[PDB]
Amino acid sequence: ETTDGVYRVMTRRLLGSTQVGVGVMQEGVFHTMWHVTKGAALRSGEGRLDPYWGDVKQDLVSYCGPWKLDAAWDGLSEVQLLAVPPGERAKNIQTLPGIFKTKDGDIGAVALDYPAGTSGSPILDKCGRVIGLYGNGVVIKNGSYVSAITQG
Amino acid sequence: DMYIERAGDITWEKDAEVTGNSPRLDVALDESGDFSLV
Ligand SMILES: N=C(N)N[C@@H]1CCCCNC(=O)[C@H](CCCCN)NC(=O)[C@H](CCCCN)NC(=O)CCNC(=O)CNC(=O)CNC1=O
Repeated sequence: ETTDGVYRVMTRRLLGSTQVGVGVMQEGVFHTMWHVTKGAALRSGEGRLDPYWGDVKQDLVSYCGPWKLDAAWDGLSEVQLLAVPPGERAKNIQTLPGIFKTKDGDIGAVALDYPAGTSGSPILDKCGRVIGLYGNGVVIKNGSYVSAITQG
Repeated sequence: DMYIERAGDITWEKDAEVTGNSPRLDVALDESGDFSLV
């Protein structure tokens, strides 16, 4: 089971079937955020997917191959968060990203709040390319969420 | 163990709900991959 697309990452270790995160299958590689799997192996039906690359500081992890997602926010246009919340169908949310300004540079940020298990849902540009993964962000004064557009 | 199930294609939807603002924030990324407001 390796066709391109967005996938839910489920676990059976707690009560019932829990969704801990989301991932993107592209070019035979499965992309997600480190804190979702924390590097653990994943089942895809009969087959098993094993970690290939990971980086806790980037909060990213690849499976069955090197990271393949290289599209980047253009810093002007709006983008779409293909959010996949636990128990609910995929939903596209258009927005204009903000900016995380850091010592080492600026990264796009999306001010959309979703359940913890939404970690890893892809972010797309107008041409459909995945520009990053939603999940690694901060909490501001009001108390809601701003996620980076985490790209590998 | 964990497992994955497919949830859809990666597509831009022309009739999508627009929302969310665009803040400019000063943040720091520590060695453990956690962002913090600065
Ligand atoms: N908290 C708001 N408003 N939104 C998020 C949206 C969904 C989140 C998906 N990403 C995640 O979970 C990652 C996992 C950890 C990644 C570490 N690299 N964590 C986060 O990125 C942040 C921001 C890092 C803190 C910075 N010092 N940590 C929190 O947010 C804790 C607050 N905890 C509650 O608020 C109680 N639980 C909830 O509110 C459920 N929804 C949320 O946590």
